[PDB]
Amino acid sequence: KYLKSVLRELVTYLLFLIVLCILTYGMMSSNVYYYTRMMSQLFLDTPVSKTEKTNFKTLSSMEDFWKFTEGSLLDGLYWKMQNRSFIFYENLLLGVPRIRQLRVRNGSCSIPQDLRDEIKECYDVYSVSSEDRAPFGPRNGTAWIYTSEKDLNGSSHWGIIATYSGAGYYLDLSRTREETAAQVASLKKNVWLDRGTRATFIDFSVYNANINLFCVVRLLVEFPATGGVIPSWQFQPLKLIRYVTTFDFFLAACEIIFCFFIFYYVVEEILEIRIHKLHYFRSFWNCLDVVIVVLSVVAIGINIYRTSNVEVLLQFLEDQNTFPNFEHLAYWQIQFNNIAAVTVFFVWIKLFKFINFNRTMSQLSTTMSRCAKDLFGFAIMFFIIFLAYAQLAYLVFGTQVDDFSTFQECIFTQFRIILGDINFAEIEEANRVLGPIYFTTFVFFMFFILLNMFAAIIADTYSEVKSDLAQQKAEM
Amino acid sequence: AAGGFSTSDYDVGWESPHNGSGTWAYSAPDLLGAWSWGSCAVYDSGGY
Repeated sequence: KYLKSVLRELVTYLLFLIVLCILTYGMMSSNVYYYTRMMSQLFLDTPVSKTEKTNFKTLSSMEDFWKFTEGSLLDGLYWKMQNRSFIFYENLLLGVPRIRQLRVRNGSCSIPQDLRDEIKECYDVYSVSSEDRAPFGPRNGTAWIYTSEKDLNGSSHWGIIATYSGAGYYLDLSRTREETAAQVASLKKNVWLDRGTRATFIDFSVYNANINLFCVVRLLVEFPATGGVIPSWQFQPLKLIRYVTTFDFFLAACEIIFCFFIFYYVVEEILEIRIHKLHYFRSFWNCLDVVIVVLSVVAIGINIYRTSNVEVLLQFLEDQNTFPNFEHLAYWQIQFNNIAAVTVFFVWIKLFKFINFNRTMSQLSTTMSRCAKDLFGFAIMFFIIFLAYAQLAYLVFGTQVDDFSTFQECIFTQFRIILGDINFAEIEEANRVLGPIYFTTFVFFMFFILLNMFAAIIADTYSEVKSDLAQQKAEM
Repeated sequence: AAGGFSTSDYDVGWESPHNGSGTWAYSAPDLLGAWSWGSCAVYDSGGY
């Protein structure tokens, strides 16, 4: 037979692998990644000023951030209008930024009693219980009064440094570059990030009105209790405007087909394990299918839930007079990126599950390394002939064609002729003999004798692979 | 750079509905016969 047990399961597995590959390929954001890289280059590599040498990646003092906010950060981001937000007139930032400072409360530690005559107090690391809540210095408004974590749309994250919650002083930027610079100068003059601070952060959004990509950019700085601070930045490309045109329709159709295939596979594999041999886990073939189905279902559900609501972007675009709570959206985007990495791992697992015909993994390298040798040997003859013809054309048609003018251009001309972009108007006109002869001989020796030798080599390689497999695998 | 769609009535010129309905009424879409599917938008049979 081998038509229902050896021609369907393998074909279905191959189709599932193809669908997974298509779904993975339809998840690479090129423009968003380029925009994030450009923003990081204009921000992370931005120094303090023209004469200062304090960059985002070189945080060494409490005045590095203050000097950075007025300078290159005001040139690559706070560019004047033609006060809009467009440095090269093409990077349109979305909304306005916001600043937060999770500082240690006044008296966040204790001094020794034996040395109480000289030691006053200390400050601990950033944490939920180590975040200031009362005023810190002159607090006219919210510039030095910490906002509640629940009341300021903040929560613990537990990043690379500590679990900085939403507690801490909060402030909002302005709608003008000059006003933002003035506010930054006012905050730097006063005690905003004092010695009793533990962490700082800033959150902005980028729209780039020419490109449909609204992302968030969050910079952070961990001020350790042992002096100094370490800054960093992170870009979250979270968007929910995917449904645009025929490409979006194709992506949605592929997603629906993948969901239907997963449902069909679950239906087909949920009957032969219930009314049949159960508890099969260490079989390398029964647990793998169940794990793959469960992982696919979980990933599909997580992806669907990540885009449950799309009203955040619409609300931000309708009213852009403040900084929206984009931290939750950035966290969701980070979780989506982690899910995408997990889906790449699941695609690798599916490829492994497509290896049910094993033992053909490393016993054939000796033949591939011989086919490579044959191809390398062929490439020498092909290139010798090609350069001989190119030199002939360059010497004969050198001064009268505008196509065989320079030697570096004759090669491209012959390549285009090979691909089928022949002109043949000047070639015959520039020389009625040795013009047609060159073209005719070139075509005959490049499409009938030398291009058919490339195929014969691979034909022989395939035939010998088939022969040696059908010999050794079917002999012992 | 696109948003929602208008659905209300407006008088001669633009919005100033004085007596009843705007002289430029909405003319709600027909039950069947629409969806032109534009360059990068999808419309219906409704409109002024």
